[PDB]
Amino acid sequence: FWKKIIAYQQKLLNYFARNFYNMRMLALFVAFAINFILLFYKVSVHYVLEESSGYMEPTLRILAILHTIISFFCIIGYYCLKVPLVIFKREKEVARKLEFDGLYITEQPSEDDIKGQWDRLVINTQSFPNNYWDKFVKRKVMDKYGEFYGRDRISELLGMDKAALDFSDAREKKKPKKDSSLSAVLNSIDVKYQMWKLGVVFTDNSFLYLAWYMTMSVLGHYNNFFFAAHLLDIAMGFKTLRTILSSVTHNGKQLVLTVGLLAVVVYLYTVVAFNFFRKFYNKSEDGDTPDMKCDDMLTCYMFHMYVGVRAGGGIGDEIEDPAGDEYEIYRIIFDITFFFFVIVILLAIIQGLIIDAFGELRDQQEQVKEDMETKCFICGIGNDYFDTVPHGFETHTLQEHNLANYLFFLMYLINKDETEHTGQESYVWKMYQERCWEFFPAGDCFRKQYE
Amino acid sequence: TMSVLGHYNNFFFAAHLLDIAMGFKTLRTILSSVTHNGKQLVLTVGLLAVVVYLYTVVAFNFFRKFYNKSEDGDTPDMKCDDMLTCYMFHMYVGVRAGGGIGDEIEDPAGDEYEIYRIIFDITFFFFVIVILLAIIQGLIIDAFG
Amino acid sequence: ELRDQQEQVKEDMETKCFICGIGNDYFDTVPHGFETHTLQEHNLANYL
Amino acid sequence: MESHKHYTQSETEFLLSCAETDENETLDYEEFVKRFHEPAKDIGFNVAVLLTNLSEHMPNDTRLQTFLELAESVLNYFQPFLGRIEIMGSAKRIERVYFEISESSRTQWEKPQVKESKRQFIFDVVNEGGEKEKMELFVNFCEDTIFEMQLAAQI
Amino acid sequence: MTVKDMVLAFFSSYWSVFVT
Ligand SMILES: [Zn+2]
Ligand SMILES: [Zn+2]
Repeated sequence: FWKKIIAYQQKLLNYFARNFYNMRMLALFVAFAINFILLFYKVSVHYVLEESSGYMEPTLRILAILHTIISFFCIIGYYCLKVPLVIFKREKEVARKLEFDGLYITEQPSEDDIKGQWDRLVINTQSFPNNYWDKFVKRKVMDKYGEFYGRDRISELLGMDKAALDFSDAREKKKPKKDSSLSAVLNSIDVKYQMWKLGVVFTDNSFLYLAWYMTMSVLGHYNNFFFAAHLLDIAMGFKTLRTILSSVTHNGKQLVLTVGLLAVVVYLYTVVAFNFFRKFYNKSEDGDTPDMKCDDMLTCYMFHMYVGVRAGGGIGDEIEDPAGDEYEIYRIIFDITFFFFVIVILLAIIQGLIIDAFGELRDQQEQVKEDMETKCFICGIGNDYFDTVPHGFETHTLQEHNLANYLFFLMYLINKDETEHTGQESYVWKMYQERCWEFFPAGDCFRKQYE
Repeated sequence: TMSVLGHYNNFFFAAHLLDIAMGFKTLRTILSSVTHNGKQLVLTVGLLAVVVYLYTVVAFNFFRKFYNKSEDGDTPDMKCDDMLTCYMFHMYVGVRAGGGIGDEIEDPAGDEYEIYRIIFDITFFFFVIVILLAIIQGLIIDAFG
Repeated sequence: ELRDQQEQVKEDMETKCFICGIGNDYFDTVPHGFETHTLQEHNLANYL
Repeated sequence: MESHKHYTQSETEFLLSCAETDENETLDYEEFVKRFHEPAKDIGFNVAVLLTNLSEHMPNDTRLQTFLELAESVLNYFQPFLGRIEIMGSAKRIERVYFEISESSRTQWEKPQVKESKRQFIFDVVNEGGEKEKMELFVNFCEDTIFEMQLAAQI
Repeated sequence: MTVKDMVLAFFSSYWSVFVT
C-alpha cells in the first residue's frame, strides 16, 4: 500500500519534472488560443460572444479550465525541477560562510539583508546539509571553533548538542534497534527544515512569477479578460525576445532619467507660459466657450505634457497664432525652442539610448568570442604560443585543458570515495576541501614544462 | 511566367522591376541592412501587435464613451463595440497617427477618467511610437555597422 | 564616442602599468603577476 | 556472431567453446556477458589508461609505438571514457592525471540546457567576471552543473 | 474625482518628512 503509492507518486513527480518546459509552451499556446478566440466579443452592459455557428462558447470555458489545470501542473513541476537547485545553492553558500567566515559565530549578520537572518534557523536543524553531497560541515566548524570559543556554546546553536552527547554515551554498551511504524512518519520528518525551505521558496523570484501566473489564470474564470495578462509571458518568460528587449532594459535608468529631464523642461516651459502668455491658450469649440486655458498651473502643465509633447510639431501648432504685438517674436522664439529642445533633441536622446544598446551588446558578444578564440580559459597563455604545432591551440583546448574534463574530474572526485583516492586525487581533494585552487595551471602547461 | 502574363495584361511588367533587387548586386549594400536581422524585425512587429492588443483590451474594458468617430453628428460609428473592430482601429489608426492614439479619440475631460485616460494615451505614445519604432529604426542602423 | 573613451581607459588600465608601462604579458609569467605588481610594487596610492 | 565479420575463425571457435552448453544447447547470454564483460571492462580500462600514460609520458619510442599499433584495437573502445587533467602537483610540476568519465556523465552534459548554461557562464564571466576569483566562480558553476546533472539523471 | 486630489494625496505623505 504505502510502497505501491510512494513508487507511483515518485513516478508522477518525475514525469512532471521531465515535462516542465513542454507544459510551459503548452500553456503559452493555450493562452494564445484563448486570446485569439477573445477577439469575438460584443457589447449589448452585457458582453456576449455571438460571432460564430456555435462551438466557440463552450470551448472557451473548457480551454480556461485546461489552462488553469496546466498552470497548476507547471507550478508543481517547478517545485520538483528547479527548487532543489536553489536550495542547494543556498545551503552551499550558508555552509561555506559558516566554515570560512564564522557568520553566526564571530561575524553576526546585520539587518540590511533578509537572507542572513533567515538562514539562522537552518544551521541548528538535524538535516541541515540535505543537498550538499557531504555532511562533514558541522564537524569541520566544530573543530575550527571548538577551542577558541565554547565547545558546547558552538553545538548549542549548531544543533546535535544533546544528540552528540547521546551518541558519545551510546558508543558504550547501550544501543537499541529503532522501529519503523507506518502512517506515523510525521514526527520523523523535520518541520523546521521544511519551514525554512518554504520560506526560501516563497522568496525565490521565479516561483512568485508562477504564483502570479496561476492567480491571474484563476481570476480569468471570474472575468475572461485576465487571460490577456498571460501574453506577458512571451516577454517575461521565454528567451526568444531577449535580443530585442535587452536594447530597452540595458540602460533603463537612462530612460527614466531622460523622461524626468523631459518633465522638468516641460515644467519650465509651462511656468514661462503661465507667467507670460495668457491670451493664447484659448481652445474654444464653436466660439465663445473658453476652456483648456492656462488659468491653472496644474491644468497648464497637464495640457503641455499631454498635447505639446505628442503634437509632433512642438506646441506652436496647438495654440493661437502669435500675431499679437509685443509677443510676435517672443512667442515665436518660445515655440521654436520648445520644438528644438523637446521633440528634436530630447526624443533623439531616447532613440539613441536604444540604438547604443544594440552596439554595446554586439560588442560584448564579440569580446566574448575574441577572448575565447585567443586565450585559454584555464591557463590563459595565448593562441600564438600554441600555434606552432599544426592545429595546436584547438587540440590544447580540446584535450589538455577541457572545461568538460575538469568538471568531470570534480564530479569523479566527489562521487568516487574518500578512502580510495590515489595520491594526486587525495592532494586535489585536500586542496578543494579548503578552497585554495593552486592546482589549476596558472600560467604553465605540460608543453611549457617540457620540450 | 510573369512576362507571358504581361500579354494578357500589360501590368504584370511592373513585377519585373523587382529584378533590380532580387537580381543584380547593385542594391545589396542597402538591402542587406534590412535582410540582415530579418527575424528581429518580424519579432518586433509581433511584439508591437501584442502590445497594441493589450491596449485594445484595456480600452474595450474601460473606455466606451470615447470611440465615437461620428461624421456630421448623431451617426455613431467605428466604435469599440467589437473586439476585432477595436483592434483593427487601433492597429490601423493609432500606430500611424504619429501622435499616439489620444489625437484620434474624444477629449478625455470626463470625470473618473480624466487622469486614467491621459495615462493611457501617454503610455501608448511612449511605448508604441517612441520606443517600439526606435527599435525598428535601430535594427536598421546596427546592420550597417 | 563616450563609450569608446571609457573602454579605452579600461583597456589602458588593464594592459599596461601607469608608472613604468611595461605590459601585461611580461608580468603574466608568475601566477597573478600583473595585479601584484600594480598593487604592491607600483601603487599610485603608495607613491602619493 | 559470424555475420558481423568481426570474429575470425579462431575467435568464433573460442567464443563457442566458452559457452555454457549445459546439455540443452541454450545459454543465458545475460549472465554470460555479466560474467565475461564486467571485469573485462575494468581491467581493459586500466590497461588503456596505463598505455595512454606511457604514450603521453614517453614519446619518440618506436619500441612502444609498435606495441601501441596493436593495442589500438582495445584503446579505441575506451576513447570516450578516460579524461585528462593538467594539475599543479609537486612543486613547479604540471602533472597529467587521468580518470574515468561515466556514460551517464557524458550523456547529461550534451543536453541543450546544460550547454546553454555553460554558454551563459562563459559569457557573463568573460564580460564582468574578475581575475582573482575566476576559478572561484568556475568551481561554483561546476558544482551547480554536476548537481543539476545528477538531478536530471535520477529522473 | 481624482484629477486634482491625486497630487494632494501624493503630497500628504511628505508631512512626515516636513515634521522632522
Ligand atoms: Zn590552456
Ligand atoms: Zn609598473
